Amino acid sequence: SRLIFEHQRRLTPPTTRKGTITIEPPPQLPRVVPPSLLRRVLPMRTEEVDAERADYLRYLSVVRDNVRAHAAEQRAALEWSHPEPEVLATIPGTRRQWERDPRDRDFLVLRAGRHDVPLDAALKVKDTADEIDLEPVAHSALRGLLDVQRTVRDAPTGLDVAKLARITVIGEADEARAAIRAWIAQAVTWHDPTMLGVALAAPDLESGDWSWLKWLPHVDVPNEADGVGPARYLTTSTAELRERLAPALALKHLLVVLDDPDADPDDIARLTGVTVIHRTTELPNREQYPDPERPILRVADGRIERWQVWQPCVDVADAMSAAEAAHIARRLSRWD
Amino acid sequence: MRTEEVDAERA
Repeated sequence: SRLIFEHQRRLTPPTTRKGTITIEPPPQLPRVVPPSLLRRVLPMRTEEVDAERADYLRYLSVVRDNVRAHAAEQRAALEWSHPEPEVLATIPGTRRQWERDPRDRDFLVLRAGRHDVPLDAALKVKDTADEIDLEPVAHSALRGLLDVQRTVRDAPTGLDVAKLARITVIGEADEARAAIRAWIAQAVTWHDPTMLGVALAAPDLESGDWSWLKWLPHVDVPNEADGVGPARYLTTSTAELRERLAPALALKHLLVVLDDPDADPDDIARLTGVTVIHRTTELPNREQYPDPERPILRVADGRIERWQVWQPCVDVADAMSAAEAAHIARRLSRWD
Repeated sequence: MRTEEVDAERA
């Protein structure tokens, strides 16, 4: 039926030099004496302080070059590990489909879109003086460098679903399913069937919607035939999905999406690695200072906004269509 | 030492 995969080792992207870049502080605003014109009509004046300003701005150009190199390496790694959701149809044929080991620093981390990754380099000045007033053009340039270069521009972020354990999206009826489909295709493209599996609860499941999980080899269990599909975790009842999952849930990771806002959401947990996905109708208004794990996400036209007391967290969303993910799963089903 | 410099220092 299926073909065979051989787990060749992952290629290595050019890693980010995660260090501590230090900038020397600006000079100390030296008091120029007014030139005392009797020694000015004859031809520490302004020339020495201007030459020292030019020296500091040369040094600031050098450290701006270094910071831009760090940001280029970071965006190169993030574009190697999270491609735009059209490239990953060409992935599952070549030697880079089941590539993300749990030892690599990207594992069970999913692309939601492109926004401002905060530049994991340090950018720490060694300002040690006790509020000595700085030079008004050197310190202005350093303050202009530490605020627009410390945030990388629109770069592929990560919805790390190894440490959230509940992805309860809210929003529209099918526009939330776009983002769910997008990062669930991102999940099933990069990681092995034996390293994670995927499960579904849905009322109208085999109807041109979520039926594209028909071909996913991650919906399997070991040693059960069930006619055509191996296990077919996609069902219509969440409790029947749980008893379908009860030997599988007691580490092979899991990703359980639910389509019903009602019909006992989160009746599986509350587990110890199983992370569930849910779509709810409407928001909580006064959630009690929400945890770093289990967040709230509302899908706008192109924004995936988080809940923090609106902290949009994605500037442009990644929205996969239905037949696109159908083609991803159809190319994926050949290999195992 | 100019008096202008110590005046700026006083200020």
